[PDB]
Amino acid sequence: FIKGATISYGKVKLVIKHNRYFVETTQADILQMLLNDSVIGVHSFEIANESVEVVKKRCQEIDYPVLEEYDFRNDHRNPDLDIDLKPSTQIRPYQEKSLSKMFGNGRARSGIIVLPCGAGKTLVGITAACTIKKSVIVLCTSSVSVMQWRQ
Amino acid sequence: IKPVFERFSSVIITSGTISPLDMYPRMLNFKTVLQKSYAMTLAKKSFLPMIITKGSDQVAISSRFEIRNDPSIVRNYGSMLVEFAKITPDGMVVFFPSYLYMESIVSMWQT
Amino acid sequence: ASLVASIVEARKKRTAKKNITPYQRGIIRSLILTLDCSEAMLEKDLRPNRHAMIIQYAIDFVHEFFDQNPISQMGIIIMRNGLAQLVSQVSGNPQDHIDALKSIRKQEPKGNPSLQNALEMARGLLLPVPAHCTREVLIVFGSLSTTDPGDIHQTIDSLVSEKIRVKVLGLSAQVAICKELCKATNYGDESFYKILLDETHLKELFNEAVTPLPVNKINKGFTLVKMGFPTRIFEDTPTFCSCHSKLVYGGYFCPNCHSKVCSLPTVCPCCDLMLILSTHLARSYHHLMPLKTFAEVPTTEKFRSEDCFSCQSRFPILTSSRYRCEDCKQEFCVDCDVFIHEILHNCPGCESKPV
Ligand SMILES: [Zn+2]
Ligand SMILES: [Zn+2]
Ligand SMILES: [Zn+2]
Ligand SMILES: [Zn+2]
Repeated sequence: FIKGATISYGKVKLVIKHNRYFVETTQADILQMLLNDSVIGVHSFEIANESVEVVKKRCQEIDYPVLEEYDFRNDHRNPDLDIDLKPSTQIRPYQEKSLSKMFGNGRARSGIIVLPCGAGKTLVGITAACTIKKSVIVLCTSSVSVMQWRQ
Repeated sequence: IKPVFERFSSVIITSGTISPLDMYPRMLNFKTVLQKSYAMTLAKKSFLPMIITKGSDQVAISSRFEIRNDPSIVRNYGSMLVEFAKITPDGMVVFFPSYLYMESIVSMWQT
Repeated sequence: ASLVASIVEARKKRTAKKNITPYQRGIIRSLILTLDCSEAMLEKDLRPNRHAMIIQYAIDFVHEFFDQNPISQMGIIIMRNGLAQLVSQVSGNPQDHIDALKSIRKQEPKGNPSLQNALEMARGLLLPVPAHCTREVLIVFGSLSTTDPGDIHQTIDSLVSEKIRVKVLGLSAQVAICKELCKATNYGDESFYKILLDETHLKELFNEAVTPLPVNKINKGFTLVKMGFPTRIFEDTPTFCSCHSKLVYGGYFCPNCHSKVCSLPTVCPCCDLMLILSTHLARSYHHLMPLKTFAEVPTTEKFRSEDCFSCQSRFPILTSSRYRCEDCKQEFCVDCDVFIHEILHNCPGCESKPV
């Protein structure tokens, strides 16, 4: 089961070249497996950018998963937002481990983090933004709450 | 110290914590016929040196003449002061590079 | 290497205990137990409380001292909130000290120490003490500071003039004033000021501190004491005691005034003489002649017997646990040797050895 849980990691990569999803691969070797699947439509090509959501599912069944690990420092094109914090804030070690989760390589691994209520999840997100240091937006389906996270 | 050198041949120089030795024949135009250093062959260690680069809050600490009036690092410094004040049996001394800065920090500390 | 480490730690303990000497030690003792209800002993670094294990270990020390030194009398001074207090003076009755101890257990400890006040009224408590009655005070302290109404050094010199030896047991670490106290109190010796490291070492300090202390030639007190045993009479009537005036079925007679008392070892209340039994004097002959340590023979030699001379169990081989009494030349096991040295007061191998 662990042996069959071996993926083509680092082998499919979507890059957003200024709101343009270019689905690169690390090699032409991935392309010969990928062309066997025909739902779609080093080497990138045209994909309907809404259909990326469904073909991520489709490549999960055909077991070549894409990774999202942002080289923000190598993406000089997007303007950086160099914003720091105060030394008076104290990061708890589980929040430090959570920051180590997407920064095993330093590239921004995209994913899910769920924490208990009142755990300073706002402060963890503020720390994550202050170490990402790029253009960034915050979303939540309410108003009173959204203005108090702004505060 | 030149007329001391040409007045006396047996000029013998020693100190406690003079380390290293080589810049002293640079700053003073002289040489020694021999020079070395000595460390004690103590049984077990009874002086305990360690370098603290951070408080218990893990905040980097310094006493530079620009960032000397940084109240967060000041609060860290007094957390250290509290924790040694709670545990000091007999005597304890703190030094700083500059007496005006001492008076400034102790003034706001008393405040 | 576990047995090797045990052997070398037993060697270090044996080097500490090599001075087995028949010193004349303090037998007629008068004790003051200085205790503190200060806010430093409220700290929950000790579980459940510093004051908690102070209460239980003090109860244990009260029992151990009344057993090992029954003829002595011991007093209790409590420090609490800037002025020390007295809850138990020197008595042959442990029950009063135990009731005061559990009263302190029921109450809360809080305050700040005044060691000069504690020493001054301890001095006044030891003021009507006879010369043969040795004056000793035990000190516990959970802090690093003490404000005092006047200077301590005149008190120090005055208590040195009152011929007192005092042990001090601190909580955190060594304090220079208490070190100087034990120094000047104990003729330059500073083995009397010891600090614990945990509760096991703390209990070991208690078990050491129950024992009497050897006395010097220079503070000579060579005299006689006018002693007399009472006579127990199992009487057939409820009869008044001299002290508490209550009707008791049986009891003792005074050797002179024929009055009865509730308990032993106590002085007479009427003709005012110390009334003990042979048990109380019998309690310290193992102090009067000690038991020297036993020669742990090595496994290289051939042995006279390969089983224990006393408990009759076979000896093991890597190391040789055959421990030979030099007064008897019979090897014993480690279990029997430790038990005999901790409890027994005669070598049955020396009973086997004819003189
Ligand atoms: Zn009575
Ligand atoms: Zn009588
Ligand atoms: Zn045995
Ligand atoms: Zn023997």
